[PDB]
Amino acid sequence: KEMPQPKTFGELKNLPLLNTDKPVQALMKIADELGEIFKFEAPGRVTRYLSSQRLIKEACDESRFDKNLSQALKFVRDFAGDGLATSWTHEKNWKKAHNILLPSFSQQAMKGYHAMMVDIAVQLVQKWERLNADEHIEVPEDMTRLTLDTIGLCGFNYRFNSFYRDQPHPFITSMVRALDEAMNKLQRYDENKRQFQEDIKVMNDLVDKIIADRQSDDLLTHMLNGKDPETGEPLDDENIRYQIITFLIAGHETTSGLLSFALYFLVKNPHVLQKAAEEAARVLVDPVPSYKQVKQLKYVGMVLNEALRLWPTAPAFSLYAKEDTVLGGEYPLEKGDELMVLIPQLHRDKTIWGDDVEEFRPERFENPSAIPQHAFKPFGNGQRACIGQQFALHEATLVLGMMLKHFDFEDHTNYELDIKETLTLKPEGFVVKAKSKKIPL
Amino acid sequence: KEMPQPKTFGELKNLPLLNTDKPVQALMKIADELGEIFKFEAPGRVTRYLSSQRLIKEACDESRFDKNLSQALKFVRDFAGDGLATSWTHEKNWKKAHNILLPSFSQQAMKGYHAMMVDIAVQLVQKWERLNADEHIEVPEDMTRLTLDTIGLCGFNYRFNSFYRDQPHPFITSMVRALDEAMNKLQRADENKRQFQEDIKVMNDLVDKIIADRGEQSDDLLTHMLNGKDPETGEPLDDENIRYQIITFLIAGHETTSGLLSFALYFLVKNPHVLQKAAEEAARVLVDPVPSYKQVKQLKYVGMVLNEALRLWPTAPAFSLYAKEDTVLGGEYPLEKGDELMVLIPQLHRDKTIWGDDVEEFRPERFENPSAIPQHAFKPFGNGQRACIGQQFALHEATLVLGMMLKHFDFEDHTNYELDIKETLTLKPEGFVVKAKSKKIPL
Ligand code: HEM
Ligand code: HEM
Repeated sequence: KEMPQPKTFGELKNLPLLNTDKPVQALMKIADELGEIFKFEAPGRVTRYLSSQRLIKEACDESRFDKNLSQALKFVRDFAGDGLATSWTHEKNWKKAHNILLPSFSQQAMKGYHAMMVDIAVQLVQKWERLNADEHIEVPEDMTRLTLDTIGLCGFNYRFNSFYRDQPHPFITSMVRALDEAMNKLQRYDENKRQFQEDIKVMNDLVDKIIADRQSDDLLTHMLNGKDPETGEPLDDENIRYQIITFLIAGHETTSGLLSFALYFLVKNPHVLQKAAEEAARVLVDPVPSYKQVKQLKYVGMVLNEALRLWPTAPAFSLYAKEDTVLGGEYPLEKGDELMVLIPQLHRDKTIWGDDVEEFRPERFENPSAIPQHAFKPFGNGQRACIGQQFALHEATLVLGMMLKHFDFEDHTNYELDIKETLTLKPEGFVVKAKSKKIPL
Repeated sequence: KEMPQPKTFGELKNLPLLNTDKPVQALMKIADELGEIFKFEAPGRVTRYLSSQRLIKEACDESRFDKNLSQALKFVRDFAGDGLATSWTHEKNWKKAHNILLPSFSQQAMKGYHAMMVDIAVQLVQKWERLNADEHIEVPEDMTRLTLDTIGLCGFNYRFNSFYRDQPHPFITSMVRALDEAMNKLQRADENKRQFQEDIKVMNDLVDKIIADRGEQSDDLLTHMLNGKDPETGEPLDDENIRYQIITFLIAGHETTSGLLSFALYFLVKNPHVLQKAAEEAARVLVDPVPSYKQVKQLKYVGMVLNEALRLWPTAPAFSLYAKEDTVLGGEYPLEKGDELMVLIPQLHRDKTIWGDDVEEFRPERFENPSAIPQHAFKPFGNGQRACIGQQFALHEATLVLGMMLKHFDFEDHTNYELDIKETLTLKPEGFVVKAKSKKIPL
């Protein structure tokens, strides 16, 4: 009944607890101390961080809870607008864009994106096989190059050409700076605000240009010509730009974190890497992986799911109670009461996964049916779950599969996991050396 | 390319090779001679026995191979029906029961079964401490008493009370004779069939009775079967499949597990250093009169002992696969769609390229770090979504029971028992007997 709350800071309540560069990990440590639920108060806001499958499975009841816009999401809404990720479920443009865009993210739609995913994946592999001796790989940097280019290419046939740059594409640099500003205001300026609007313009001008410029096999085509079966309406141009902005953000950084964490856990667990590398070798018998071969990379997918278990790169989502309801039979919630699902802690729930929750064990996902309901939520929940899950997973499986096929990897620095936090998670400074297996493409 | 084939018998092809009392061990010797793969032909059937991890890791690719119903399983299907073990993956009742029953077999659901496992384990321990001096233990017999009662109690809140009997429960004798007829039917070209139907009825009537008897809510498999709804179809199991699952879980829940404990204890008394190390772990971990669930999980070496026992003698010694599509096995054995494979698990577990030269030695330390074992090298519980749903059940039960056995008794191989592996559809060390000197630790 009496809900635990972490230390307060006078009138600031718990807000300064987020005044840290690693708020998710700070929240997880708080979850370690306080348990499955703790109240988090900030000036003018109360939320509850859920960390157990017991409570989160109720929070995932869409008849009782709907997606809430966290303060993080509300600030991403400043440039993602009513894009899919920053729109409320009851906003007409969410279900509209949902129905319009869901066929473009089906498992069957991955077949159309596969070639362009390979295009970028080949560029990644070519970059690494072209490295000189003793040179190392900046993993999250290269994973972001790949995921950004993959969503750019697969999403609206735009080549960010990140592998031709060291300084990222002006869109990416503005987007990150905006996202950073979006995060800074959570734990918080006319220079910041003008820069924010300028970064908004840099993002929007690119996007808005390409909409006017444009049949490719991409998300933009479906956005330009797709009609919502419900309303019969297509997305208007302002929402299409918001979706592109949404897909550029939501399409790259969580996926690059996944690949970065996956490779980190692989090089930290050589036996797991060996299983994954040997599967990659046995399955990817062609110079270019086919869609079906990527689907055949069962273990690589398990590696990715386990990476998503330990470090879900979109580490939280927010919910609000649609009506008065009792959470877990002991925590009464009033209509509109907010919940935060602390996904990394949920994925460390000892009652679901056993005691070895901190161990990287892909075999937890041999049989996905075995995972209890709502125990594994790296892609969110219900109709507001990640529309790009199959995209992210297909890309990450394809890329990780090719990486393991073509290179032996060395944790040459004995890298100490340092998880940099934006709105997503990434192992900062994670570097490896890759010894090419000299398998041509 | 050209697949080896063992000796043939004219029109019977290789079938008379299975007309033997130890067909698995016969197949292992054949695998010893012919290697990682051999074609096995019988009238109206061709299959291929795989024995190397190299080929079995491909056979375990669920995108290429799905569980096949071996002729044994096809005959067990006569009374296990479309229960989980004898149903095809594409049968609606498989995925239904799969999704419905997986929560009842989670490692977290083992916590709910633990007390009833202890209930039976304590009965086993008290039976042995109540033996008089110089009296011996019939090991597989008592392991079957325990595993049958544990699945009976944990599965459907039914007490077979096997420790109150010398002649096993009428269900078991009917079940064994059914399995006997099912196994004997492999070599079949009216009294046998009438007896077979009667044994089915003995099983069905009891099972159906408890289903009809069961509105008490127990913490068992039967509750999940009666109230569980498949999240996919939204459907519960109907009563005809629930009866098949109980029959399935009664068969699949005890004898393979009892064989494990029987083989485990066999290898322990045959390896006193392994026994002492496991016994010392039991003493260090089982500090309470009744083992807790967490203490069982801490019996790491006991768990390694069981895995090594499952390595040498996987008590469900084979499973069958069929090629979902045309595919090439090992880059040299082209398979047509529907082509059958048998995974000869004991031979797989003797793959020198995986385990080293000492594959016949009982060395639980092989399992110190399970991560080190390559994929599909150790398959005592089958493969993929068709793997043993009760693996964690069997292992928790066996670890708990073996842990308590090692805590409470010093064991003597007083006959210097010569391993004689009885073959039904499972493996057990027939006639394996020990003496237990009680350590006089109360419960
Ligand atoms: C490993 C990679 C990814 C992870 C971990 C991830 C995670 C998530 C999570 C947790 C949510 C729910 C957020 C919330 O409820 O507030 C979400 C939603 C979303 N994601 Fe992802 N995502 C990934 C990749 C992608 C990709 C590749 C795309 C696009 C191509 C994408 C687009 C979206 C969109 C549009 C939504 C909002 C869906 C809606 O509400 O209708 N994501 N994602
Ligand atoms: C050491 C003990 C055990 C061993 C070695 C073992 C082994 C196996 C193997 C190899 C399979 C796959 C057979 C095939 O693919 O044709 C299997 C399946 C199965 N086992 Fe076990 N098992 C054991 C204990 C148990 C227990 C304790 C239960 C129930 C509580 C159980 C219930 C089942 C079921 C229902 C299946 C079929 C699963 C499915 O196809 O969905 N087994 N077992």
